[PDB]
Amino acid sequence: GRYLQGYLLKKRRVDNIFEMLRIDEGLRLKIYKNTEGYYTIGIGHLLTKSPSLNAAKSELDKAIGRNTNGVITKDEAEKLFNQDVDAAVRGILRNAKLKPVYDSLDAVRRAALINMVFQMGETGVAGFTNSLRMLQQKRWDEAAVNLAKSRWYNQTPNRAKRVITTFRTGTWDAYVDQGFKKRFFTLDFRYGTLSYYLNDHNQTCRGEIVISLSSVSANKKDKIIIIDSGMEVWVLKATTKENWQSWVDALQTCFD
Repeated sequence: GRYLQGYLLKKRRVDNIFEMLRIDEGLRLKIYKNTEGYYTIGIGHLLTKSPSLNAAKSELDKAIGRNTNGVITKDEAEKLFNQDVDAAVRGILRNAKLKPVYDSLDAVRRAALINMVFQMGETGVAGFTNSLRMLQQKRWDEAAVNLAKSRWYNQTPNRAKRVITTFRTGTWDAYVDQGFKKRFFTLDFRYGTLSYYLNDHNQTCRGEIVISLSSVSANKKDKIIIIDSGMEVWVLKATTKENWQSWVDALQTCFD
């Protein structure tokens, strides 16, 4: 018995605007027609409006320094994301209604505002005048109840509640239970390397951490196990207490 193996849920810690919008908006790698039928990609990145897939592929090809072919990488989507964030921030700072509030907010709540911009557009966010005033005055709890008095809150409830919670607390707590995906893990007892795969079968190794060089933190109540390699952090979640204990004991062997 050289390998401890089995399924576990995995996610990346949501503690920055990219991971947040990745959860809330979504990150697509293949060119997809957005809601208005215009070729889009990554995290709400508008390519153009021409019904020519070749045009979009080229505007996308001019976007990234290569011939994507209607498909991009996650690292690429991020690059388009960072550009869109800068455009969003500048738009906000040039909008007389949003600048004041944005100047008064902290980094985390600022990401929450941008999140709203991505979803409903700058002018749409400027329509929450009463909530904006409250956030500017730092009346967190009151801003939260008002932000909820809107179509947004009723149409996209879950996303809305997460953004509002972020405005209320100034923390990333609304996203702790978000971003989990089922993956198959393999721990090699002989050399101490932990690898994961898309599933039971597939051969392609999607990631790997040398346990003996990482920090392993675990929480039984949440059935969470956090593995920090220094340059990468995996947040894993077991399906039961037995399953959870089996992995924690196995990873603990790398330190006795």
